[PDB]
This record gives sequence, structure tokens and C-alpha cells, in this order.
Amino acid sequence: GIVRSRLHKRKITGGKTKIHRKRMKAELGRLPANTKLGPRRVSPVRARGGNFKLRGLRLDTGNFAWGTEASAQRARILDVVYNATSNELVRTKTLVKNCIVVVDAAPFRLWYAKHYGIDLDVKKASSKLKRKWEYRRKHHKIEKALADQLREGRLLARITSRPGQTGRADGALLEGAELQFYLKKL
Amino acid sequence: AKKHLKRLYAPKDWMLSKLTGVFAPRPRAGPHKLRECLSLLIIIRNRLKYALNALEAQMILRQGLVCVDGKPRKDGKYPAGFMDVVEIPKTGDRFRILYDVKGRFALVRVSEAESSIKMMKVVNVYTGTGRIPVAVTHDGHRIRYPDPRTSRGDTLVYDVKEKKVLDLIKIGNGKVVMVTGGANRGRIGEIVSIERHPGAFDIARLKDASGHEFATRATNIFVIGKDMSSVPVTLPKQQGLRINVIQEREEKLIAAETRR
Amino acid sequence: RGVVHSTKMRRSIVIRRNYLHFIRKYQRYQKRHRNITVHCSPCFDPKPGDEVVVGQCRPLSKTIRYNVLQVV
RNA sequence: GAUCUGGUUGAUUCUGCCAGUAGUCAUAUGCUUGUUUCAAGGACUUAGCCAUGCAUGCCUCAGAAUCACUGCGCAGGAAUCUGCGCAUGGCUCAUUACAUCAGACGUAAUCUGCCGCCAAAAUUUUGCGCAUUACUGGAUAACUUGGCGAAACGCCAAGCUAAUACAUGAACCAAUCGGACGCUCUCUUUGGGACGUCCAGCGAAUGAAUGAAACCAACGCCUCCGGAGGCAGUAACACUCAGACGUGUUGACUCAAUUCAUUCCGUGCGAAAGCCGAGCUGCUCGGCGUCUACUGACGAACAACUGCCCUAUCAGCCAGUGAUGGCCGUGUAGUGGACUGCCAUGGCGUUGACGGGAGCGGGGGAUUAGGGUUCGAUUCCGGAGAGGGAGCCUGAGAAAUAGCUACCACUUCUACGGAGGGCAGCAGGCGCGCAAAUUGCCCAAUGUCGAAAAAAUACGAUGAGGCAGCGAAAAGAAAUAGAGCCGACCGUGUGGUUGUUUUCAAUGGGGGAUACUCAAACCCAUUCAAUAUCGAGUAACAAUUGGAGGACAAGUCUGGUGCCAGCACCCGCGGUAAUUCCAGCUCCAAAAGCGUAUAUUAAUGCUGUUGCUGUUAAAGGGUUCGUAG
RNA sequence: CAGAUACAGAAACACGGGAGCAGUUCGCAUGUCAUGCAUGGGCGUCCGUGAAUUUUACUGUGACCAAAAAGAUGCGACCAAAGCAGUUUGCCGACUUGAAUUACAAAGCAUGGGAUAACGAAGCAUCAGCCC
RNA sequence: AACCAUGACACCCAUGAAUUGGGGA
RNA sequence: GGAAGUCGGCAAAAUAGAUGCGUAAGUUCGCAAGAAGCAUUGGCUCUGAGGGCAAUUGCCAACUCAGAACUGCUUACGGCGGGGAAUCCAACUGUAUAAUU
Ligand SMILES: [K+]
Ligand SMILES: [K+]
Ligand SMILES: [K+]
Ligand SMILES: [K+]
Ligand SMILES: [K+]
Ligand SMILES: [K+]
Ligand SMILES: [K+]
Ligand SMILES: [Mg+2]
Ligand SMILES: [Mg+2]
Ligand SMILES: [Mg+2]
Ligand SMILES: [Mg+2]
Ligand SMILES: [Mg+2]
Ligand SMILES: [Mg+2]
Ligand SMILES: [Mg+2]
Ligand SMILES: [Mg+2]
Ligand SMILES: [Mg+2]
Ligand SMILES: [Mg+2]
Ligand SMILES: [Mg+2]
Ligand SMILES: [Mg+2]
Ligand SMILES: [Mg+2]
Ligand SMILES: [Mg+2]
Ligand SMILES: [Mg+2]
Ligand SMILES: [Mg+2]
Ligand SMILES: [Mg+2]
Ligand SMILES: [Mg+2]
Ligand SMILES: [Mg+2]
Ligand SMILES: [Mg+2]
Ligand SMILES: [Mg+2]
Ligand SMILES: [Mg+2]
Ligand SMILES: [Mg+2]
Ligand code: NA
Ligand code: NA
Ligand code: NA
Ligand code: NA
Ligand code: NA
Ligand code: NA
Ligand code: NA
Ligand code: NA
Ligand code: NA
Ligand code: NA
Ligand code: NA
Ligand code: NA
Ligand code: NA
Ligand code: NA
Ligand code: NA
Ligand code: NA
Repeated sequence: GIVRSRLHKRKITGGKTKIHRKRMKAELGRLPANTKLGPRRVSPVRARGGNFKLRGLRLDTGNFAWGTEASAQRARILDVVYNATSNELVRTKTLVKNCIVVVDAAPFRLWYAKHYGIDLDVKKASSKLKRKWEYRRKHHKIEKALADQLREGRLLARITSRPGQTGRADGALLEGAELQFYLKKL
Repeated sequence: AKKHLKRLYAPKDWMLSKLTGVFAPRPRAGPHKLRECLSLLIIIRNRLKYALNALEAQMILRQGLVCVDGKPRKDGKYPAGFMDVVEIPKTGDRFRILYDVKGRFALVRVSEAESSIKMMKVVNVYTGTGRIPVAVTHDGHRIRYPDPRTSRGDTLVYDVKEKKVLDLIKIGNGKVVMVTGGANRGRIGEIVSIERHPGAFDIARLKDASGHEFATRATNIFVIGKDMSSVPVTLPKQQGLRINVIQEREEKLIAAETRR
Repeated sequence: RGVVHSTKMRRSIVIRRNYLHFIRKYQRYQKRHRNITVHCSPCFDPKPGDEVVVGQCRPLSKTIRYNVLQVV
């Protein structure tokens, strides 16, 4: 079948390798996944040494982390926005590692108001929490490049998993000069 | 995934004749390496002639008469290695597996108190889930909470009947070692020094008791004690002292002449 | 160790190894050589004709198997 | 053993090749062969074609028995389901030069059943109706009732019943530790404490932290109700624990490991909802069996530093469609141009690339002053294949040939609808050739597999393996006679000797056991009385194969032929007296052996590094310049 | 004595997670809500940081190397080709052996520095006292 | 028969008469 | 069916644009050569490359080439080389019997 050996390539001198022995199972490959975007569906692949991989087909949502605040939250993926391998991957709405996507940002608006008391269920709050917010508010600040995004309810993020391998779509928000990189890029 | 062992490919220390059969018993995986061990069927049938054929060893081993670490073993192809106590309670004899002065396997009769003691060489120290320091041993045992001073090269004195550590003997120049691989196997001497060579094999320079000098790779010494006297275990006849080949030949010749 | 031969790639150089082989019958030597391609990080900056020390790695390409440490 | 000899001339001294000579576990053919020991044996050519039979299965005290099975309720248990194995062994050498392999090393780039040490505190369940606490559910074989089909390792429907197959599901009584809230209670002035609620097990994914070692304002303490010091001591942490980690490992880590946040839905997790011994429904002790997590060993795959015949009447090779490198990606167990998209223009070569020829690598054999030349299909290690060539399921591990699917070439049975076959496994046949063995016995030894020690009211398989039949491949021992007697002598100077008569002991070829061997038979090894056991005398128990001019040991013998017939490896012999042909008689070599043919090593200083030759014998370029060397 | 000249793997600066109680050489007292049952003048160690900071071939000796085969050490398998076994003027045993080698080239620790070869230089391209 | 049928570079090596070119006395 | 017709393949049929690859004998080294031969081609929805002017931004122009997904065929205007192996003659381009060469 598909093979991963080197017996078919050319030598560095340009010569042609003569092949003795038949094909072996240890170097087999398999057809890719081409993970789309939609309702979740997976298939079990029996790997080497027992085990199983989650071939992800049309995943829908995943866990997106917030590095600066050391937090994570479950959010939905709206659409893929950027890819670096090819433009054709964006059009087909495929999911692979390091894609640039957009997420709802409604849950993150909930976390920020709960954690800090700033809303972009707040008046109802005990006096202990009503004094803790000012403590965090004193020694923590936020950037306009992300304050504006939360107001608009649409956040840019990047995938950080292998959907055709682990069957998930995890990621992290874009902050700092990296975010300004893609903002100019779009 | 091999399952046989041709006679000619077997280790020489088993001393199996090349005219008797074509195959040898392949040692199953376990505490000691295939090259650096001898099986239980070998000991029962070839060292002590309790059993004549290989069917008789089954008639002994399948009953659990033979013990190898305080637990009876029923597998003939069990791998038994250096510093292992073999006791047959019915016959009452206990042997410890050691190397003789020529690098061959030696079984020396030990006492009752000695048979409960075993020495182990640390090879790796790591942490388990939680914070559990567990140290691996040259025979594969894992010790759950060793002395926090234990390191790679040291050795542990172990009680087998009840599982606990007696004491830890670290490494250093004063201590006495025994060479466990490399054609110097079976020599006792002190640590003159050890050379580092980072990224490669350390070289340890040793001095024999008779003032001779010899060297070997640092991964072949098994520190026994801090002095020759303070040895927790017994020792073979020669005490690991090798002498000249011509002197060996001459002593053997005259000894045969006085004998007859 | 070897001598840097070509630096036409990107973050990659070619080094030449010169040695002598001994033929038993004629009790004499003969020059030989072997070519080896290695990866060179931008911390260094070797010119053709220098000497480099290289250590093994994991396969980084079809041919590259060594990495450059301590150009001299 | 550091050796040489015949042929060019009327003679001589050379160069030089032909011929002689000794080996070969090196093949074949010819002649001849009493004993015994040890032994290779259809590679060579045709990896050509194959009739028939056998080669891989396994049950203990310890998964599952209502055989309409057997033996006097107890035992033995045919048959099927479940667990493990069949990827090992055996055979062959077709392919193959940055491949395979050998010496040295790696995986910090990974997977890993059986084996060895060893770990486990998540889970609201069941009976009664709120008190109690593991007697959980359905189905399916084997069977019998109909059967189909010419077969065929063919197949259908109905009715029963198990589990260590399958599927659910266990509060109990079980610790330690940490986060987030309430506008619930208490005190003084996040203050603190409590009460309530939610989350907090192993493993996986994502993100953050640790993974060290180079004068004031708030808090602690002391001193003298409340009301004021000013720094002696003092690992830290607001009590339940005044040390319950301030310290993983490496040559090196984005590794080991800890805390926090948001998440795993089948593609993971048990106390088998179990099997035997006992001891005393109702308890105690002891052997077993199985899920999941972790790291040692037996392994697997991949990378590879150096080396390995002949050829230039093979000089350039590589890039659309991957060639050399870069960047995010995808596939894999994992790295990688292994692969998709984009980018750059590289990589190799007279130190022989690219192409062609012969060829499985090595450990090693033959020949040996020394240096060398040559062989290696073949018993150990590694690789590869199962008529030709490709795909894949199940497994921890296969791209498996006594697994499946298809196509190509040959091929078997049939009722003409169809169904099969794979000896480069064992023995055997046809063909091919100069050329190679019995259609034998056994699990006794050596081992592998297994649910197994051996013994019984109760015998695991195994052409792997071993044993014997055939066998001048080759190798080791070794008979075919020893002492005298009396004449006849031969030479030499009285002492070996050469036939003629004739005794006199000894021994094995030959044949037989009280018997040994043997897994059973055979061969060795013992022995012809231990009261008590067969046998050489023209020793018909009869040694051959090549030669006698030279090389080269051995006849100037006797008949026949007449440049004929023939010999002769080379020089030569034969035309009427042949030292050479065909024969008789003698003799020589070596001997149960000896000739012939082909290949190869030494002879060969006729391939010369040690160590050749080049004025005239073969051979110095027409002369200068000149780069790699 | 020191220092000063040469030489130096070595010299200066630090590490108490550094030398199984912080190496070697010139039992009162602290604590006591305690298992607190505890503690009671230079070298040479160790680990990091800066000056300094030569490599190869050849030769000696070690490291590291399946067996079978090959050389061989020991033992009348009746000898030998073989094989690792076997020997007691006898008992319920004793002595036990099975040594030790080699290796095309490459590889790896350390000794010398004679013959060698790899770098560098082309000398005005160089100028630089030390101490207080 | 492009011949000395005699490749290029370097060292040592016995005598007596001549000859071509330069130099010293 | 495929030159059997005929003095004779006369006449007809037949090839055909463009793009990528590939191309022999012979040779005066220029050629032979479009030698020979193989593949692709529609419609629709997109993507990339190739520029100018003002202060990294803004505005603006030309159709060429390359690539992808989906979808379809009844092979579907016009225009547009059939090819190969040889023999004889003349080297070649050219001229030449207006009205049979
Ligand atoms: K196959
Ligand atoms: K056969
Ligand atoms: K005879
Ligand atoms: K004759
Ligand atoms: K010659
Ligand atoms: K002149
Ligand atoms: K043409
Ligand atoms: Mg996500
Ligand atoms: Mg002549
Ligand atoms: Mg054949
Ligand atoms: Mg076991
Ligand atoms: Mg539990
Ligand atoms: Mg629970
Ligand atoms: Mg071949
Ligand atoms: Mg062959
Ligand atoms: Mg083999
Ligand atoms: Mg077969
Ligand atoms: Mg024959
Ligand atoms: Mg001859
Ligand atoms: Mg004559
Ligand atoms: Mg020869
Ligand atoms: Mg000349
Ligand atoms: Mg010329
Ligand atoms: Mg041997
Ligand atoms: Mg006609
Ligand atoms: Mg026409
Ligand atoms: Mg041409
Ligand atoms: Mg064309
Ligand atoms: Mg014309
Ligand atoms: Mg006209
Ligand atoms: Na039973
Ligand atoms: Na049962
Ligand atoms: Na054979
Ligand atoms: Na195979
Ligand atoms: Na065949
Ligand atoms: Na087949
Ligand atoms: Na057997
Ligand atoms: Na056999
Ligand atoms: Na010679
Ligand atoms: Na000549
Ligand atoms: Na002797
Ligand atoms: Na003998
Ligand atoms: Na011998
Ligand atoms: Na001449
Ligand atoms: Na000439
Ligand atoms: Na014209």
C-alpha cells in the first residue's frame, strides 16, 4: 500500500536504487483526514501496538486558553480565517494545527466580569468579593487590542492540536505582537 | 521474537558439550540478561548432578522445591544471575551465585543468616506519580523509599525474606569493588581513582591486593564494602587474586606429583 | 572535525573530511575523502576554509545528520 | 624443503615460451577391493514440473458437561465454546554495490504480548418499602428435528442449555491535601473563625507556573485594662501536623514529577458478580486466575563512522511528475523530501560519479620460507524468497504461503450447473544433464509450544530433532603370515642368503551366546568353559593399477608386424636386427588402492611492494610547456 | 622563610542541595504545647565563573571483543583422527579440571617527541613596561 | 632508421694528450 | 469487406488549431523536422503571479499565464499538413512553347 521507506528515491548521486525484497508493513502510511467544520464525527483507527487514534471529521468546538490570565474556557468555532500551507485549505473549511480561527467570546465576557467585576449579575455580589475585585484591579491591566475585541463579541484564536491525530480542536488567544501580525495580515 | 537457542550460540560458561544435542534452553525474560546469566535447568542438571535428563528437572522444579529469592520457582528457563541465593530446603544446601577469579560462575555455600541477605547495584533513580523516589536495581527490583543519599553507582544491602533495605554503601576511593564484566571479571581490588570522560565511558583505575594494577570501565565494578574485612557476604576460594600462567602450570604439575 | 567546503545553502554547509588509507600489499598510503552536509545555526558564521566540530543529531533532512558546535 | 629437469645450434653462451612435477572436505569417469572407526551426500544445469502419505497443537487439585457414553451417587470423560500458540523451526540462494554485511556506535526519534520487581482510597448499588446491603441480565455453541446439494475444508431453518464469551453494576466503613462562591452566622476594627453549596482518583489533550547555584507603609518580636518602645533572637505556614520535602535525573532535556484552569462519552480503568484445598447457613487460613497504570529484561524497527571484485571500445549524473536545502503542515509508533502547498538554486564526479559484467555478506577453507594467490551455494551469525508479480484481515508482532482476494502460465474431478491445486519441509517420480541416497523407526536424548512434573479407576503433539539402510567425496587404525628342521644350492670368505620335506605353535576374516548395547533392532567392546562351548598348509582365505630410450626408478631378453597397424602429455619410435607398437618372461614405483579428463594453488623473480625487463632478444613518447598527483 | 626567574594541565573568584555530623594539618549549655529521643591554621574535596587554554600519523602498556575452526596448557579414550574430561590399591566419599591466546582497517583512555604533515606568518601588517 | 635504436633531475667515481667560449697570473 | 477496380489509388475519403512531452537513418554540420508518436481541450465558482502615482497608507489601469473544486457531452459552426521505406534525373531559388508539351 502506501509506503514510507526510501527504496524508491534517488541516491544523492542521481543513481537509481535497485530494489530487492517486497514491501513491508512496518513503514505503511495511511490516507489523511481532511478535517472539516461542523457536527462532530470521528472514526477509530487501530494504530501500532494496540492503541487507537481519533481521526477527526468535522469537529465543532474546543477549549481555548487565555495565557495572560492563565485561564481556559469552552467556546464555539465560527469559521476558519487563515492558513499558511495554502488558501485552498481555508476555502474547504479544513482544520489543522496553527490555523487562525474566530470564536464567540461570550463565555470570556462572563469570566472577566466574574473575575474582575468589569462588564463589557454584577451588583449581586458579597462584600468579600466586592473587596477582592479592587485588589486584582489595582495590579492588573488590560490591552485595548483585546478590550475592543471583547466588546465586539468576536475573538481571534489559533489551533494548537492535531485534529486528525487526537480528535480535538484546542487553541489559545492571540496577544501582543503576534496578534498585531495577523491583524495587519488580514 | 526468537524462541530457540542453538548450542554453538549459547554462552561458553554453561560448558555444554557441542556433541550432545543441537539446542539449548533459551532463558525467558526477567531479572538478568540472557548473556550474563544461567538458567535453573542448567544448575539442576549440569552444576549439581541432581537430575540426569531434562525431564527430571521438571519433576523437581514443577513442585516448587527450588527457591531463588525466597520464592519457589517452577520455570526451568528462569534467568538467575550475579549475587543470587539458591536454596533447596529438602536437601538443606544454599548457594550464592558469584564470579570466580577466572570470570566464571561460582556457587559458594552460605550460612543460614547469609542466605537472607542480598546486594543490589543501583542503576537509575527517578520519581513516581506523586513524589515517590524509586530506584531501579541491576536485578530489576524497584525500591520504593531508599535513603535520600542513594545515587547511581552505589549499592544496597537487601533483606529478601522481609522486604526492606539494611544499609547503603556509596562510592569512593577507599571502597573495595569486584569487576563484573570485561575479561577482568572476578577480581577484587580497591578504587585508586575514577576518570570522568563526560559523554563517554568512565574509566576506573583499581589496585589489586597483591599490589598489582588493573583498569576497566566504571560500569563493570560492583562495590562490595568499605574494606575487605567488612563484607556482608561470603567470598570464593581465591578471594579474586589472579597469578601468573607459568606459575599456575608449575603448581598444578607438582601438586599432581605429590598427590601420586 | 572537518573543513567547511561550501556555504551556498540556507542554514546549512558542506564539510570535507580528508584521511589516509593503508593498503597492506604495497605497505603505503593513499589520500581519500568523504563529503558530509550539516546544519549551521545563525549564532556562527563560518567562511570556506575554516575548521568546525560537529556532533550527531536526529535525522533533520534526507542527508543532514550533524550539527555545528564551536567554529574555529 | 627458501630445490628444479626435457625441446631452437655442426657445437657454444642467452632471452623465451611449450612440456614434465606435487597437492586440492574438488568434481566426474575407468579398473580393482578382506576388517574397523569417523563421515559429505540433486548447489553447479532447469528458483524446471510434480502422483500419494506426513509435517502444530495444548487439560491441571485448580473457565464451561444432564453424550439416549463407560465403569460400580462417585469416577473416567467422547464433542464443542472460551484462553494461549501457529510471525519459531526446516529448505533454498533467484534477486542484490552509499543495497546487504563486518568492526565500532545511537534512539534525548520510537513501539513492545508471554517474563521479573511493583502499585491501586474516583464510581449512590441490591433486596423491603423508609429501615437493610453482591444470590445481576440476555443470548450462543456442542445436541435433535427437518433438510438442500453429483461432488466440495459446501450450506440452510426450528427447538434446548453454560462462562474466566458478552453486558451491566457495588452505597458500606474507609483517610490526606487544595480551589470557587453565599450579599447565609459569630467576634474586633478576605479581620478571623464556623456553616452551607460546587469541584478536586490513575491515564490523555490544550494553556500557565516550578523544574537554580554560583527612609517610609504593612506585617513578626521584645520591653515595660489600655498605651507606648525599637530591633537580642527568629527555616516557614493564622490552631487539630510548633521539620508531614526550601533539594528528581542527566555529559545535556520542551524529559521525570508537582500545583491551577477548561475538557475526555467510547476510541480506556474490577473487588472477574470466579476456580480449587483445608479448618471449623456462619466465619478463618492457604494455593490460583484476570482488568488498568508504571519501568527492567527478551525483542522490533530506523540512522548509520570505516571497509569490501572486473570494466573509459562507459565522462558527465540529478529538477515537468523531488533533484539538494528552508517554512508552517499532514501521515507514522516515531524522526525524515516519506508526503501536500509555497520559497531558494542547489547536491555528486578522474581520490573514477553515471552505466555495464560476474556475484547472497561474514566467521572461515586450499596452497604456504616471507610477501601473497585463490575458493566460500553449504551445518554458526545476518539478509531474502516460497511457480510469476500486487493488495489485505487478525494478532503485541506478518503486508504471513501447509492465511485470504484478483489477474498471467501450466493443471485435476464433474452428472457440464460447478468445485479445486502451489514439495526451493520430509521421503519419492519425470526431465535436465559429466554429475548426487530409503516412498524406514522413534519421541530415549536435545529443545519449542501448551490449560502441561511423574503416578495411578487415567500414556500431549513434534519428518525440528535423533537412530539405522545406500555411500572408496574425503579422513584415522590396520590383515594377506612367524619360528625353525633336512638336501640342493648362489655368490663371498663361513658367515645373512636363494628351494625340498617337514613340524609347531599363534591369530583374526568366517559362526554362536549367560549375554551386553538399544526407546526397539544393528555395529562396536567381551568369550570358545566358570562341572560344562567351532574353526587356513599347493594358508583356492590366491593384490591390484600403472610403467621399464630421456625428463624419471626399472631389460643392450624372446617372438610378431614392416612409415602399415599403433604408441607418443614434450623430444621422438615404426621403411625386415623396433632398447618406444602387439605379446611372453623378469623388474621398478605405491599399495586397498591406482590410472584418465577439466578447473585451481605451488613450481613462476613468466605480474616483481619485498622482487623483473626496455643499446642489439618484446619494450623510452619526435621535442618542449603544463594542471591534478 | 618569603619573593623573583622560569614552569605550570593551571591561576584567581565564588557554591553549606559542596568533603553518609562543613575532610586533613599546625557534655554543661540552646529548645521543650516537641520522638526536641536534636544539635551539644596551609593543603587537598566538589561544583560553577572569568584569564589562560594545540591538533594529527608512528611507537609502549592497559581498556573492548559468541562459538565452531586455528595455534596451543593438562589428562595413554589400548594408539590416532577425536572429546573435555577424569584419578583413588576402596565405599554412603575425596581431589577436582575445563588454562591462556589472535583480530585488515577504523574506533577509545592515557607515555615520550626523534622521522614526519595540518594550521599561522611574509614582518613598518609591529609599536603599548612593572610596582606604589 | 623523427637513432645515441640509450626518458628527465641529483650524488660519487683513474689517468694522458687535444679542441671551442669567458676569466685570473 | 477494404484497391479484389484500373494502364495507373484517377476521383473521393483521410490528416488538421493550440499546449506539454518526444523525435531516426543520412549530412556540405546549416539541416533532415511540424520527422515519426503520445496526452490535454467544454461550462461554472474561485485562488496566485506579472504595474503606476501621490503622501506604511490611499487611489487607479492592461489582459496574459498557472492552479483548484463542482458539473456535463449526442465528440457537435467556420478555418486548418495525411505519413513512411526506396530507385532514376536535375545541385538549389528562377525562366520557359499567349490557344494541346
Ligand atoms: K506473501
Ligand atoms: K524434497
Ligand atoms: K586377500
Ligand atoms: K614390452
Ligand atoms: K622477464
Ligand atoms: K663555444
Ligand atoms: K523523411
Ligand atoms: Mg478549540
Ligand atoms: Mg633461433
Ligand atoms: Mg536445481
Ligand atoms: Mg514466571
Ligand atoms: Mg475503590
Ligand atoms: Mg468509591
Ligand atoms: Mg545469482
Ligand atoms: Mg547458483
Ligand atoms: Mg541461515
Ligand atoms: Mg509446501
Ligand atoms: Mg557421484
Ligand atoms: Mg599427463
Ligand atoms: Mg632404435
Ligand atoms: Mg600459479
Ligand atoms: Mg628520445
Ligand atoms: Mg607524437
Ligand atoms: Mg576449538
Ligand atoms: Mg483486373
Ligand atoms: Mg487525388
Ligand atoms: Mg540523429
Ligand atoms: Mg506533431
Ligand atoms: Mg531544377
Ligand atoms: Mg501551350
Ligand atoms: Na483432573
Ligand atoms: Na469444570
Ligand atoms: Na543441500
Ligand atoms: Na517471507
Ligand atoms: Na517449483
Ligand atoms: Na499463488
Ligand atoms: Na522429545
Ligand atoms: Na541426526
Ligand atoms: Na619462489
Ligand atoms: Na627491439
Ligand atoms: Na600426561
Ligand atoms: Na582411543
Ligand atoms: Na588432540
Ligand atoms: Na642513427
Ligand atoms: Na623509438
Ligand atoms: Na522562392
